[PDB]
Amino acid sequence: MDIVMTQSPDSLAVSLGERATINCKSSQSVLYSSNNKNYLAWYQQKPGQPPKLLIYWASTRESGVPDRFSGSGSGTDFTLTISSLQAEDVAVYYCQQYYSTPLTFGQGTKVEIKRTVAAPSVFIFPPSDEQLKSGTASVVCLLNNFYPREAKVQWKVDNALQSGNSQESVTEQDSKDSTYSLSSTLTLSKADYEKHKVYACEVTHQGLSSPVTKSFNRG
Amino acid sequence: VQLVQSGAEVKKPGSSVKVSCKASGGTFSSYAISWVRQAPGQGLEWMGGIIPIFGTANYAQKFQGRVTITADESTSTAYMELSSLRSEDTAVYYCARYDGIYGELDFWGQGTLVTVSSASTKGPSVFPLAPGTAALGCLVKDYFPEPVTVSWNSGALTSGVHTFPAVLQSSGLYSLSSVVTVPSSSLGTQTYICNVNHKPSNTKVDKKVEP
Repeated sequence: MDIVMTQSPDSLAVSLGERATINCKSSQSVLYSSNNKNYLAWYQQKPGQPPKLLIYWASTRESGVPDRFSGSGSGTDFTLTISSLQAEDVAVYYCQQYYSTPLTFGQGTKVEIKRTVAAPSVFIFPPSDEQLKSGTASVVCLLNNFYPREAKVQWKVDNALQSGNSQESVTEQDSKDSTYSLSSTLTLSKADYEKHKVYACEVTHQGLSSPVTKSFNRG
Repeated sequence: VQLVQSGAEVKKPGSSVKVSCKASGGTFSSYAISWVRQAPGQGLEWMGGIIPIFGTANYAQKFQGRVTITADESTSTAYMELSSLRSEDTAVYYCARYDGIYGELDFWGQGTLVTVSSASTKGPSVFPLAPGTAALGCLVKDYFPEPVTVSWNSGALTSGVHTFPAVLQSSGLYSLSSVVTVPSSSLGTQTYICNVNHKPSNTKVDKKVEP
């Protein structure tokens, strides 16, 4: 008899300025007879941050929340609408009932922007002299502000393709230009690093006409 | 109204963790405090809530027998204790304010990352990533547990900054990069300093990144 909250869809992506619609269904009614209020809230959550309250009583906007955010519904069926999706609106959105304990949340709905293709700017970074003291070398490749998220990094050392000795991660969608960024690190022993000359990061992305290589010569 | 939580920490499996939540202003008045957790990449899960004016706490069934929620009105501080920790308890723990008769959560703490692991705490090393647009950054390497925070020029530099998710290396230690793109013409005049904090080890580093 815990109230289960189910959101639909799980993920959406629309173009800048298009409407975004997030639905939430409760397994029991959250409409309270004695005051005719729905005990239902909506939250926005961005990476690294706590959730932020947008809507309560199903349709009351929290103070400070932009007009483009609107809550609707009664009983068991609710909807958060963003009338004109802005770049800064990319986030995960959650519904919550507080009709009864335990307080329960929907699973979250990820909201992203669809935009034109953008090629990355690419940068390569040699290991620092201070790190080399440790006996390990990290070579870093940065792909700055690209769209869509799909990208491939290939490391080459003296034109030899590297495998198994790199790791990468990718940022969440940028709140201003709706791009992604990616960092890749190649890890070698100092010995291996000192044995070779040409360190290259080869980047494939659909915004580029052909793969772009950034490189340096050790020393 | 601001809720300030205690710092991230690693805890051994089988141990107990205590997380605090301090309410500014000097009171949580007639209001209540919820604890809500979020496992990595997962949704929000209510652990329980306390209403200091009634002196009562309710827990979610899943945590009954392991969770303890308390609140000291005199210090405006609420506490969450979780015992017999297991890998699955690795999560960000949030406190949030609500009204006992309602339950929307209007003010939230910043979250506390509790990592359940046998591995020891280790501070990071911070290395420069040296540079019409230039890129520069800092590599924050070989630390445990998560998280680290990074700002640039004491928070004065925010445009063009990308701080990446950490990766877990084969050593069992984390490594993270933070970068920023700037005008190449600024390299002779401005000093670029990454400010790195790792609370679990009480490490604070300001690293200047030179061309």
